[PDB]
Amino acid sequence: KYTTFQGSQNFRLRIVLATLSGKPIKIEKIRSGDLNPGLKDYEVSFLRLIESVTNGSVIEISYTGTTVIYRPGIIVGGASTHICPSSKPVGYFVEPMLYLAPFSKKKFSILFKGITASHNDAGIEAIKWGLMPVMEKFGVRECALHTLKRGSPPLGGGEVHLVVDSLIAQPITMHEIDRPIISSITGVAYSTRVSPSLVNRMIDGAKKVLKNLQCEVNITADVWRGENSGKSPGWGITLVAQSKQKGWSYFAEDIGDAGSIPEELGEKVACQLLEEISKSAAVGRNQLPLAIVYMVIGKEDIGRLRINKEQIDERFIILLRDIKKIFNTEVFLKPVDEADNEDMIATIKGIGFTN
Amino acid sequence: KTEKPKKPKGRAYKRLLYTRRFVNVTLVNG
Amino acid sequence: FGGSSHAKGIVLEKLGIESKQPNSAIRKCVRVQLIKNGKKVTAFVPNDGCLNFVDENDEVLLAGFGRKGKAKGDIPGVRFKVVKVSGVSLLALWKEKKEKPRS
Amino acid sequence: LHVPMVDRTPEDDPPPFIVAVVGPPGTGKTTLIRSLVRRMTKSTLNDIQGPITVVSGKHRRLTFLECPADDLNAMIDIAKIADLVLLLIDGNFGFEMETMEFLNIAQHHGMPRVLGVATHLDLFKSQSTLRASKKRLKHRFWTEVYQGAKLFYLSGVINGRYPDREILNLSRFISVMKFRPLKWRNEHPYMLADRFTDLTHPELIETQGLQIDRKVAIYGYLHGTPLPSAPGTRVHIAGVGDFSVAQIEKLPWNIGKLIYMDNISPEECIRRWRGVDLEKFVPYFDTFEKLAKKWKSVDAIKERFLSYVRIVFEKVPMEFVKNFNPKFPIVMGGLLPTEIKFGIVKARLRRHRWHKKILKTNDPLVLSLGWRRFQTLPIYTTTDSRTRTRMLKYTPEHTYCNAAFYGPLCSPNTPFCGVQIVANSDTGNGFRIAATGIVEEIDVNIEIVKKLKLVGFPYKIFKNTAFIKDMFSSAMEVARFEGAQIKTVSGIRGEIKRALSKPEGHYRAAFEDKILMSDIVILRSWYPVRVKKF
RNA sequence: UCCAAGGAAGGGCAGGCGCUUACCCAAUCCUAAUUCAGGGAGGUAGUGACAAUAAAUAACGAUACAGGGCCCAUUCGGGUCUUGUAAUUGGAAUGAGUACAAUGUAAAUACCUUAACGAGGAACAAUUGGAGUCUGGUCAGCAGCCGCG
Repeated sequence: KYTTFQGSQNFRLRIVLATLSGKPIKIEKIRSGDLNPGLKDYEVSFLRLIESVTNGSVIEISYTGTTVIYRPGIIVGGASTHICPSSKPVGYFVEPMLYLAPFSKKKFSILFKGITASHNDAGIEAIKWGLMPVMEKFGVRECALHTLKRGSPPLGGGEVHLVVDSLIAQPITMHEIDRPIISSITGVAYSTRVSPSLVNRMIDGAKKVLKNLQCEVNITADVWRGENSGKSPGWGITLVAQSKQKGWSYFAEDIGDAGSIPEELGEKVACQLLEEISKSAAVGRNQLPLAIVYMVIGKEDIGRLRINKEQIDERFIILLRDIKKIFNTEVFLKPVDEADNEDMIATIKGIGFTN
Repeated sequence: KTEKPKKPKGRAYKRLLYTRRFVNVTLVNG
Repeated sequence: FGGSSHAKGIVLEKLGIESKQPNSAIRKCVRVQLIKNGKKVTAFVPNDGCLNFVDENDEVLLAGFGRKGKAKGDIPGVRFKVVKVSGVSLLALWKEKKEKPRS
Repeated sequence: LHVPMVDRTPEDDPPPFIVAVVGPPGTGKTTLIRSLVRRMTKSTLNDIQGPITVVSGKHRRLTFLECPADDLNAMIDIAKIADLVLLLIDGNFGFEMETMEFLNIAQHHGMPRVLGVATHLDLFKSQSTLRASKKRLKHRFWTEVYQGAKLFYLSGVINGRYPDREILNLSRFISVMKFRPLKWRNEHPYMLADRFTDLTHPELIETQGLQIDRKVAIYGYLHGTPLPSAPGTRVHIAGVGDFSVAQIEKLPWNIGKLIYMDNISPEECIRRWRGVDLEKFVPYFDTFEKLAKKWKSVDAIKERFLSYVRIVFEKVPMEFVKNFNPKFPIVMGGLLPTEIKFGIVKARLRRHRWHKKILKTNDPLVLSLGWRRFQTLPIYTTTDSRTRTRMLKYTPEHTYCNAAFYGPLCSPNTPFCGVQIVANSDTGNGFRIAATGIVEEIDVNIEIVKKLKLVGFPYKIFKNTAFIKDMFSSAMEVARFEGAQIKTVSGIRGEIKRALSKPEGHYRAAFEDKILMSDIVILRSWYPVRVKKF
């Protein structure tokens, strides 16, 4: 109620961190100057999802929608099913619920219906391959995303079953101070309602670019045909660079729309992937808030994450400012002793049960 | 802990047993 | 066992073992990791319940059953029994003759 | 293992060691304190200003605490923070059913190292029979309560008491033997007060009144996990209430600074440091011509493959100024997240040893949870089939309940002590111990069920063609429950057919046998009554 | 090690844990400025289930009610009836412990003795076990009818 925020900037993040913090917040003036003021459809529906997975929480919405009061409750969850609107895909809703996943008294078994792809939110295999082994690095033993059906834009028609089994009280402390060696590159190339050849043309679009390196590239052809392929046609491609010693990863995904080229799509995802390799020290910018948040809410000890100078953007700065506004926990960076790269080390006092 | 035994201690328990033994003995031999 | 008589250990969790006499009343089992060896050994607590006393995550003292292995009956393959939590000897907590420490 | 590890490292000589002298009011506790400090400072200081800082050199400084034996609160408050129990006993205790219940409090909340001290066994005993009585106490306490403590016997040399080798044995056991770690104590910041000053923002009509609270500066040393890390945190004052702190004082080109400087835009952080929203998860990249032509060659990642405090308060209100006193010791705690909340808590209980009553659900009970003492109505319930089908009226020797009540919530499942309150003139202990248990789990919005009983007594029954002679008087009731399933305590269910326009108890029903003539034919599952909130 | 800054000083020691130590020269002898007194010479108390030692927790009377009482073959059945429940109830006998005195006398502590007390079961408060086809309570899971743990 007293911790005040502005606009729709970081809406889901402040609801999630407000829930884990147990501190009531008040985000005001959301889209006051826009044409359709207040919350959108997906924001209201997401607040209904938070009302579903929690008990004792009270959310007040102003009649103009510009002012939102959030008092959280305890974390319960359970087995249910949510409908996603057409304005945002399912991965927009699978994105925040991974944060609250081990911290419940009952397992998260919620089925999801909605669109399974976009160009701005998270896809399926991005969450399955790029987030879930990384939360397995933080001490989660069993987590799984079960796609029953896929949905292409605009109509969608996908069902994904989200189940999280392992329940911990705080994350273990992480010490990642050295830049890992990537083992191999894999990926998924899927499609709905279309040819079994355009998948192979997307994988041609990957094989033109990733042929010069000395790691193996092994990408799976995934064609869905039938009722499992939803109502609309489409095709998507996702790439993951994996390191098998500690099991690190990087990913980049994109889908192809009507009239687009599959080979240029594959080259685009390949070049964004190598670009994400260059910009990195340990995790990707897509994996960055997961690691930062998981190191914040761990037990009371010092943890270290090796980050690169490219990964510090405005999103990271506003991220740590919001951590100081919510938990008041502060991270301090020390320059590494190497001169080959320009990395620096994140030092985190974990919160434990600090008030 | 139970309040069940009331039965005597030491010497008095051996006297009663002997008397009972003799009574039992009279029957079977006689 | 490693040949000795006892082993001191740590509760991880509390299972469920039931009975038929007098009716369906729960007889339970507990899960204890060995301190000295790391092997994970189950045990049984012979009494009316007494699951209530012990806790999750505390220090127990395991003990043999006395048959050279050879689980007693319809409890499935459980070979060891519990004597002391926190050094204060469950049977003494059973009557009322002690009160348990803080942990 | 790490909870003991956080405690010992900052602890050194200005953090004292906690020692309490607990005992009956009649015996010379104060004399033992004076002769004890007679060893520390040179030979002659026999004046009590307790609590005071006892500078016992640069190796280990200590602080000593006594509390009277009639105070109900601080007897509890001293028990959880201690590191050494020093008990003074008389030649007249041991089956005194009303003076020695605090032993159970120190038993349950965390026992430190304990001591028996016998002093009045010389004015009372004169013969060789004191040796068997001392060994009899060794059979009772403390050798039976803990194996590994020493029962001391000292001469009765009241005021005029010795400085000689016996308090070199006492200061041997004090000086040498250290403390065992207490688990839930060392996860909290907690501090004893030493000095106490009252700052009133000098005299005005907005300085004194009916409602005026002033700036209290309090002074002490730290214990446990560190409290000074941030201003404006929370705290508990024992006996008074929970508060926040206003201001705490402590007396024992760089991007990492520019990010926390919130007068700077983040593009000026990037701009100064060298040279848009998380609702888009997929990160920013440049154009396909720039990433494609830039990434025609892949050589750039070829290595990428194989102490003292001065604490400020705006509290407490004016009525506690009129409760000012010599410092009968006051301790500060620290509350945590998921414990500042309220909620319904489910906790396992049992009945207490050396207690002589039973506990109905309507008598409120005084509960000690961590640092907080709260009066709450303890509504009990039991399951009988791994699901609840009843509640109970008072917790017996027969069964041992699952108690539920509403107050502050406590997630980490702390041990749980329950005192029945008495007045200052009822027993000889300020409380008497009702029950003890553990917080089992936290659960808001739960609903107890009590199954009542509508009564029908059978007399002459057959299976299919079944009436009850005496069970009801309204026909429309049976018209509403004709779609239901009735019972008997024997266990052969029935299903009512039709009311048949006889509201006299007689009406036709169903049973899957013929219910017998020493049975009781009933109906189940009644109104799920609420929880008393207090 | 101390320092007033000139200088002055002790020899790295015992003792304890890890497996709380006091009193007295009354005797023996030694010394004595010695028929005085002294002795870190000497003598006298603290410490106790791995063990182990004796024996207390009751003894003797009396009456009215009452008997399908006990043993062997788990059996089918047979042999032998001397039995207990009631304060019905009464007098005996004692020391565990309470206490002057004296002996002991290193001054002296304990020990060898002792007048004075002191029982009808709440007593003056033994136990660790073991079985038992015994008595009780709302539990898979349900019908055409009767149940099971």
